[PDB]
Amino acid sequence: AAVCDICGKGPGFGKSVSHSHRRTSRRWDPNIQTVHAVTRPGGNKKRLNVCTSCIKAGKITR
Amino acid sequence: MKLILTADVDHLGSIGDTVEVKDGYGRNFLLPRGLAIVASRGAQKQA
Amino acid sequence: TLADPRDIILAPVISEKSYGLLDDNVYTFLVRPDSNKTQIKIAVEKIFAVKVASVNTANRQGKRKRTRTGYGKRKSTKRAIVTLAPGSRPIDLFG
RNA sequence: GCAUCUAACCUCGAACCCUGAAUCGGGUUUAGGGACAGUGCCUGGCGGGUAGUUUAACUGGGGCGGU
RNA sequence: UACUAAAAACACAGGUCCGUGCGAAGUCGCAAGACGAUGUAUACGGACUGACGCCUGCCCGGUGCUGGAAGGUUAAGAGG
RNA sequence: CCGUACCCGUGUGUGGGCG
RNA sequence: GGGAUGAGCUGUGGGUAGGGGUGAAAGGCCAAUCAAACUCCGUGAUAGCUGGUUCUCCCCGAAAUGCAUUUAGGUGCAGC
RNA sequence: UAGACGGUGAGAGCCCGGUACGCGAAAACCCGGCACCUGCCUAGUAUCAAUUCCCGAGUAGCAGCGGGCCCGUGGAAUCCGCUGUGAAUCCGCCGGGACCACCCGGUAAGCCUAAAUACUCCUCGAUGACCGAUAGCGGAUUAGUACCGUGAGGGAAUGGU
RNA sequence: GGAGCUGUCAACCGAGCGUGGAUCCGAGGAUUUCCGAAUGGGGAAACCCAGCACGAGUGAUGUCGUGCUACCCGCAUCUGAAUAUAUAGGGUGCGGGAGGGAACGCGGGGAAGUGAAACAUCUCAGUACCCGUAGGAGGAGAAAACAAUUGUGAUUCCGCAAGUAGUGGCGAGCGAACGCGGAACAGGCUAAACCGCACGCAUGGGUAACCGGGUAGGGGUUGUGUGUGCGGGGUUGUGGG
Ligand SMILES: [Mg+2]
Ligand SMILES: [Mg+2]
Ligand SMILES: [Mg+2]
Ligand SMILES: [Mg+2]
Ligand SMILES: [Mg+2]
Ligand SMILES: [Mg+2]
Ligand SMILES: [Mg+2]
Ligand SMILES: [Mg+2]
Ligand SMILES: [Mg+2]
Ligand SMILES: [Mg+2]
Ligand SMILES: [Mg+2]
Ligand SMILES: [Mg+2]
Ligand SMILES: [Mg+2]
Ligand SMILES: [Mg+2]
Ligand SMILES: [Mg+2]
Ligand SMILES: [Mg+2]
Ligand SMILES: [Mg+2]
Ligand SMILES: [Mg+2]
Ligand SMILES: [Mg+2]
Ligand SMILES: [Mg+2]
Ligand SMILES: [Mg+2]
Ligand SMILES: [Mg+2]
Ligand SMILES: [Mg+2]
Ligand SMILES: [Mg+2]
Ligand SMILES: [Mg+2]
Ligand SMILES: [Mg+2]
Ligand SMILES: [Mg+2]
Ligand SMILES: [Mg+2]
Ligand SMILES: [Mg+2]
Ligand SMILES: [Mg+2]
Ligand SMILES: [Mg+2]
Ligand SMILES: [Mg+2]
Ligand SMILES: [Mg+2]
Ligand SMILES: [Mg+2]
Ligand SMILES: [Mg+2]
Ligand SMILES: [Mg+2]
Ligand SMILES: [Mg+2]
Ligand SMILES: [Mg+2]
Ligand SMILES: [Mg+2]
Ligand SMILES: [Mg+2]
Ligand SMILES: [Mg+2]
Ligand SMILES: [Mg+2]
Ligand SMILES: [Mg+2]
Ligand SMILES: [Mg+2]
Ligand SMILES: [Mg+2]
Ligand SMILES: [Mg+2]
Ligand SMILES: [Mg+2]
Ligand SMILES: [Mg+2]
Ligand SMILES: [Mg+2]
Ligand SMILES: [Mg+2]
Ligand SMILES: [Mg+2]
Ligand SMILES: [Mg+2]
Ligand SMILES: [Mg+2]
Ligand SMILES: [Mg+2]
Ligand SMILES: [Mg+2]
Ligand SMILES: [Zn+2]
Repeated sequence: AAVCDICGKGPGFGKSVSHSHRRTSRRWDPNIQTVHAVTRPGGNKKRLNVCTSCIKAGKITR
Repeated sequence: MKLILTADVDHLGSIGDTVEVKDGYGRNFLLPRGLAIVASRGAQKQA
Repeated sequence: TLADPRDIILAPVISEKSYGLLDDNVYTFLVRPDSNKTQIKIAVEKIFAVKVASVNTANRQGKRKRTRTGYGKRKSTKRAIVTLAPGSRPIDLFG
């Protein structure tokens, strides 16, 4: 997964550049991690894939 | 982030005081189990 | 907005086979192509006030016809061949 | 570093529920694994598997030889 | 080898080697998923050989593959 | 169409039977 | 002439799609086309190569050499 | 105020349709006005003083890898993406082409905003030192038709008493 | 509007209509099969098969007519599995979306042939094409702007600046901006500080408060702090309550 379910952050598109400066397309995927998030304490878990930026923030709970 | 721990956590602190942990311990063990909360407004309630 | 059977039944077929069947009290009608035997039965029975023994239907493709601008098809038709009860009164078709 | 732990995370182990029909899916519980793995970013290696290409000219034809 | 080659070519049963301990290896897919297989090493995949008989000698230097990690070399990172 | 069938469904009667 | 109970033939319905498929392997076959189908589009591709380039008259009128060249049937400059 | 144009049996201002010009709309739609309606204001102002608080975050900055700017990474500024790290709220923060000091400028990480700009499937009205049936649209004609192709697609020819 | 008319290939007829105003022209409405986003379900598009409700019909099954019946999203209500809180899910009711359109817009993905007399950097070209998504336009837009000692003052677009500064296997090529002249001009709304109202959470009973401020008593615990909602207020760079 390369899309965050909270902030919608997706992959960027750019180039891998060789020493000969040949540039081929590649992606910069967000650091998407699976979380089992809860809405209220003790509640049912829901599987999301969110970026480590949202995990570092308080956007999700476990 | 800093957590005010409501419960008593061994070699981590007693009730009420604020203690800083390495952010994985807090959000994967302390917050889920109600042992601690994040310090935003609780200082005024404690004092 | 109320429907009636005089619009399910369009016209009688006029042909030598039509007359041959008229001799034995069997009448062939041009009917609306989307109709079925049962509404033909009810329709004839309440239009001509007769007892319909059986209705036989045949779908007939329109004739394809050459013309100076191209080929055109005639209407596709549906015959209903209606045989009345053995003793029910013949319908008066006026010709 | 090593070991242990479990709570992240993982399980195509099991049971239950959505489910009326479900070898899908999800959730709950459990049995394990477990901060490993996988994944993101960075990074070395390897890489005709694939791709784009290059691979000179002279020459008593061209190649070979020579230049 | 449709349409100039039917063969001595391919396949084959048999052989051997290598891989694979199981959503295996391999393969198709970015993934999920699928085939493998509703199979489980007497199985599956790849390679070469090619019924059967008698056999299959020497070389591990090169290049691969397998294993090992004492030391040399080295990227990012850290460091400063 | 004639002769003779078979299948599904519907309604109305009659008979006796089971509840 | 070969096979003709078989690794058989065949119908119907379906699946695999282009660097892909499928191939008892011939680079075979994938709609009479295949060492990468076809169609449209980029597109009026590009071609130092071949061909073609349409009325008239008047004046003058070459070159096929040198130098350099991934150059030698091209081109630049010189010469004319 | 009409000599635009076309038609009419051959070059028509006065024959016809018209043309200049002048009128014209039940209704619908558009436009505008008046009402009705809706919303805002009827309590603040000035000064003093600067003791206190306020200005939008996983953002900026920094590091890596890229993209984009004249800039093809270069000393690379400004801007954008992903990864990591990760602030401060004005005695802050950003820019002024590395950077530092000073000075100048501005207040990022919320949103909305007319006009000048682009376009013409389509509707009217004109126009052409544009074409005139091998031309002009492929199509004056059955025209995206016939026909060709399994299909995507390709695609004509044919006007004049 | 005013005498012809029943469209056209396209003649022939036939049969009629029209000053009691036809044909014809404008506007509004009515009808509007089936397919198609196609949406009751299915399907080889234009076909097949329904369910429900209400009517019609039959002696009754048959049959006919009219509505409704896809999925997803949002909102509002009911219920709340494993399992308790609950949630997932489910029921109902309202709304909305879907698809198409010649060009123009914005964001994203993104070739090659070609040029470099080869070719990979580079070019072609952010082109073709594709994806998403509009609107009558769009995007941009109200300074974290430029500029450089006096300054300009949102954006867009046009002309210059300029094939310049530069940038380039410094090759092929690529190529600004400052600023100037014009078209047109326009600026606003959002948090907190802080303040009331309601909800939830924590604390205490003469500790204290509190009951609009001052003056006295009375009540004699509903204050205070906080998170969540509603409002005010503020919205600025000469910094702004
Ligand atoms: Mg997703
Ligand atoms: Mg890009
Ligand atoms: Mg390129
Ligand atoms: Mg980040
Ligand atoms: Mg951390
Ligand atoms: Mg019969
Ligand atoms: Mg039949
Ligand atoms: Mg004929
Ligand atoms: Mg890693
Ligand atoms: Mg190659
Ligand atoms: Mg090339
Ligand atoms: Mg040569
Ligand atoms: Mg020679
Ligand atoms: Mg042959
Ligand atoms: Mg032969
Ligand atoms: Mg074998
Ligand atoms: Mg083995
Ligand atoms: Mg595998
Ligand atoms: Mg071998
Ligand atoms: Mg062999
Ligand atoms: Mg040997
Ligand atoms: Mg050895
Ligand atoms: Mg019979
Ligand atoms: Mg024979
Ligand atoms: Mg023989
Ligand atoms: Mg034989
Ligand atoms: Mg060969
Ligand atoms: Mg062929
Ligand atoms: Mg090719
Ligand atoms: Mg081009
Ligand atoms: Mg002469
Ligand atoms: Mg010359
Ligand atoms: Mg004239
Ligand atoms: Mg960066
Ligand atoms: Mg750059
Ligand atoms: Mg700000
Ligand atoms: Mg703002
Ligand atoms: Mg805007
Ligand atoms: Mg505008
Ligand atoms: Mg216009
Ligand atoms: Mg016009
Ligand atoms: Mg033509
Ligand atoms: Mg055909
Ligand atoms: Mg009319
Ligand atoms: Mg109308
Ligand atoms: Mg349907
Ligand atoms: Mg359907
Ligand atoms: Mg419950
Ligand atoms: Mg749309
Ligand atoms: Mg290229
Ligand atoms: Mg080239
Ligand atoms: Mg060339
Ligand atoms: Mg706009
Ligand atoms: Mg100006
Ligand atoms: Mg508020
Ligand atoms: Zn995120």
